[PDB]
Amino acid sequence: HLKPFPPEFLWGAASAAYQVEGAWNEDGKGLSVWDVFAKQPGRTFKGTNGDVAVDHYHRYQEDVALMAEMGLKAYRFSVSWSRVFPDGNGAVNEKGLDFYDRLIEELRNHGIEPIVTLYHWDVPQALMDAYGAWESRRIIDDFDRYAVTLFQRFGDRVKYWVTLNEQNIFISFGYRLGLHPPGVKDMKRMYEANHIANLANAKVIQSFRHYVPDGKIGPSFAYSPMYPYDSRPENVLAFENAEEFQNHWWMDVYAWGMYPQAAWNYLESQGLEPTVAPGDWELLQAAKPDFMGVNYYQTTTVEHNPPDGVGEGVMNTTGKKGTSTSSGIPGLFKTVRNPHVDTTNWDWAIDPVGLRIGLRRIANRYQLPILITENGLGEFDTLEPGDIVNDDYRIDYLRRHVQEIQRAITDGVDVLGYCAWSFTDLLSALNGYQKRYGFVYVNRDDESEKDLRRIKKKSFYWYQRVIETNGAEL
Amino acid sequence: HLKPFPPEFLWGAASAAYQVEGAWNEDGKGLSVWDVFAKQPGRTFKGTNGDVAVDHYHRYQEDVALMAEMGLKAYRFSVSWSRVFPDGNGAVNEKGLDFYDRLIEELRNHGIEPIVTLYHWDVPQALMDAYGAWESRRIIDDFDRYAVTLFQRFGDRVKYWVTLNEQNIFISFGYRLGLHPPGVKDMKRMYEANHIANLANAKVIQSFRHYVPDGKIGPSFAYSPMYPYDSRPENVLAFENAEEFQNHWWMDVYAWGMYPQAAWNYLESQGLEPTVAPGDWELLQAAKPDFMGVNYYQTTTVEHNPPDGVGEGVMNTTGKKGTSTSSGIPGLFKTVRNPHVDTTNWDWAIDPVGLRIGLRRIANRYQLPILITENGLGEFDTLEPGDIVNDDYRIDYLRRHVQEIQRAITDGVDVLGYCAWSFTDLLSALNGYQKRYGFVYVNRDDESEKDLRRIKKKSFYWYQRVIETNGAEL
Ligand SMILES: O=P(O)(O)OC[C@H]1O[C@@H](O[C@H]2[C@H](O)[C@@H](O)[C@H](O)O[C@@H]2CO)[C@H](O)[C@@H](O)[C@@H]1O
Ligand SMILES: O=P(O)(O)OC[C@H]1O[C@@H](O[C@H]2[C@H](O)[C@@H](O)[C@H](O)O[C@@H]2CO)[C@H](O)[C@@H](O)[C@@H]1O
Repeated sequence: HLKPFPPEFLWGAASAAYQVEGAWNEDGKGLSVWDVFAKQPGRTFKGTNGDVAVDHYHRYQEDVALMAEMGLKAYRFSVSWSRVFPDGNGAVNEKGLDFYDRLIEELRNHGIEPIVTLYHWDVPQALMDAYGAWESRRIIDDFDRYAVTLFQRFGDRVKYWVTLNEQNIFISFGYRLGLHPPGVKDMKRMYEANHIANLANAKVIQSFRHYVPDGKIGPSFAYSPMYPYDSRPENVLAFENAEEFQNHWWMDVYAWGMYPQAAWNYLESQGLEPTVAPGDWELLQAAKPDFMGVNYYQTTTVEHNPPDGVGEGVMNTTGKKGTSTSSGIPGLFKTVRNPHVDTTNWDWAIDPVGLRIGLRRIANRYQLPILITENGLGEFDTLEPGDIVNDDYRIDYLRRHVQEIQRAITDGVDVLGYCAWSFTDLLSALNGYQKRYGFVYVNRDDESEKDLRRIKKKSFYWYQRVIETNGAEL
Repeated sequence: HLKPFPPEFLWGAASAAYQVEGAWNEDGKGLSVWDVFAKQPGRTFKGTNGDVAVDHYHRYQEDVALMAEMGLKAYRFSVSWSRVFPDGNGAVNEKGLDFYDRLIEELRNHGIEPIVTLYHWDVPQALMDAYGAWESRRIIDDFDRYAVTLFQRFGDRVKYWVTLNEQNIFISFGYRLGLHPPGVKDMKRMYEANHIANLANAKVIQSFRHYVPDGKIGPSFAYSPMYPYDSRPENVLAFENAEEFQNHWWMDVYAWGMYPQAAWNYLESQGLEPTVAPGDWELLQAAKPDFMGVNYYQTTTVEHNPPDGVGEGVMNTTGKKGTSTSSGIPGLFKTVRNPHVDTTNWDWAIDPVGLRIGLRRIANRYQLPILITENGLGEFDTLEPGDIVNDDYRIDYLRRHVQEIQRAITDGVDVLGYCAWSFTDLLSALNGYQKRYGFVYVNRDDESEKDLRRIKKKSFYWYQRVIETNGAEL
């Protein structure tokens, strides 16, 4: 017997400010690092950027009406820091807060629970110029001031808050792979910026307990659970290292306020461990979250990697299947194709059982409730005559993942909700507009901006029925 | 660059009372459950039992002299409860305490650290008769009385203490497989007795903090780290279940005082979860150990097991290689031979890297120091003319495991010591005398006690050199 989804289950969908809003220079908004980064040639797919995105800043009423038609119980969005503090610090921009006030009111007036995400990668460029943004401890108080501003203005109406969305992605991509701003390839700087982000996460959670005492808050982690390739002891050891280096390194800090020791010792041997100040451990250990946010898309299978072995591999940002290659850390592990699952056209593994596994691992290690803040299928969609988008492939992916959530709940995992990525089509930061995730098709591609009109996909009606039956009919 | 073994690393060897002592009915000793069980027809290999064993009770001076010749830093032995309390909970048998006093004095006069193990499976039969031994809460205070008796008598001379040795074995074999006393095959009773054993462990650790404030104490867990067979999601999920049900089920309670939730829910769903009394969780959570004791011999590889699938399999107690078959829990997991490691003639996997993995897992999950309380190769030995025993196979096994301990220490695992099983040959409870583990061969077999003479094997001199070089020459 499978348990039902709890009556309070938050059936959601999600977006991110830079990928959805547009209005990049309106109403006093400052430049974010992504405004500046995406305009540099070669940084994004076909030069696509968020100047207009899908224009949700001007069309939020239409989009929320579509959410209400679908019956969404929750909508997770991120607030653009540079709309609220165009400088990062300094004077608050009332016009920026007013947009999110109007958005939250539109959501509440349609019975949709807002889930406010504080940070999705868009620190104001002014803070990068002033002091290197996440590489300086000055960002802890500046981020805290920004968060407290939002807590005071919206805490009366927003129960659920996410602090840093995918810190492991914006840190690793920004400082190890050089694919996100600041475009750095320096592991020492990566772990320093990462430690400061950990302190910022902890500081704002502490502030949240003061300003929103009955709210619920947590970071959201981009979780690819690791698998060993097989039972060869060296491959299981590679899995132990991969899970600790890629996943425990973040979630142990979020849950326990401690870095895992083997990873710490390895980094220390390379001279890469972060600088620790007196009080750091105390602050990190005291900032217990109400839930672990989880962005899940795929598992990763790993195998042994000799000391002279694989480092950085090829990443698929074109949609040409089979173009990704193995990446790893010499001496510890490297990725390998999992022969037992299929992949998307961007070589992302399709592994719904892996979501049950990841939920089980988090509950087993940390005993935390989980809010699934992102999950979805990025794929090409075709607009057929009659405003028909037959995205059965997206329905299939979503169905199987939701089925596995129900099994994890039956296993005893406390899952608060499920936010599909994404509500409407939106900009993929590095993959352009053709890698679509929405329930709602948006009419543009990478060449032609067209009119951005909204068209309900077949998956829209499928998820409408999911919510209508509280997940009993998948 | 491997880090050295720490200077005071406890190079040890180990035994257990019923398996080594003999003198089963001397000097006032009462019956243990193993005295009675092993004399039931069909319960042990060739009807072997511990009436005489290798007669360490009378020959302990000779054996300790051999330990001193080897240069052992530590000797781990177990105290026979039925020598100290012949009826389990009445008046103390001073002759019983006096034997362990003489033993401890002999060890300390030769510079060997005693490591006292309170319980290696030999609860007095009188407590089984009176109330069913571990199945009754009465055993908590009776075990506590016995433990405090030893703490008061020996706490001045014994720093390192082990509480329950392989609770997961004596409980699961006693109550699920029916292969140990009391011969029960009932999962509900198994988890009830297990819960009471957990409370007994917690109670005596609490007592230890009062009576031996400067000592170190921990339980010892029979740890077979689980591997998934491959990266098929269903097999990784089976590994998640196997690791939780077989390993976290015990070690989470020892380290955190809490059972893992997914396993608890499954047992609850079958009406198998233990009865919990007011105060149980507070006691279990309060009894933090100084170390996790680890008895390691092999890893276990698992795969998906359907609801109609494999239950109990064939267990090899004969030394005829290849006679074991898969065991598991229908719906959760089943074992499968690991094609990437060799096995002994008793079908135990030889996986030294698995020891590094297991040590890494305990440090990663619990941040506890580890005392390796047992590790060894059980194999046939041949006595060659001139009293020579060339057990290069045992040297190879021990060398490779000690090498992996050093890698684990380099990774940052705090390993306090390493006790090889066993110092002399001794009785295997279910496999007789031919499944030998000793550094010291004992001249007897399953048919005759012969003269019980002690003969140093080649591995004796190998380990002597290991100790002399503090593990720098393996
Ligand atoms: O738009 P994408 O690249 O297809 O990503 C989908 C959403 O997932 C998050 O980012 C990805 C990241 O880009 C990957 O490189 C990494 O491997 O995993 C995370 C998935 O957690 C972002 O939350 C979002 O902006 C993406 O749209
Ligand atoms: O004498 P054995 O059966 O060869 O075992 C040697 C030592 O290992 C522990 O028992 C085994 C147990 O008998 C196995 O059936 C089980 O699978 O695992 C443990 C291994 O930890 C005994 O507790 C140990 O003290 C034996 O003397």
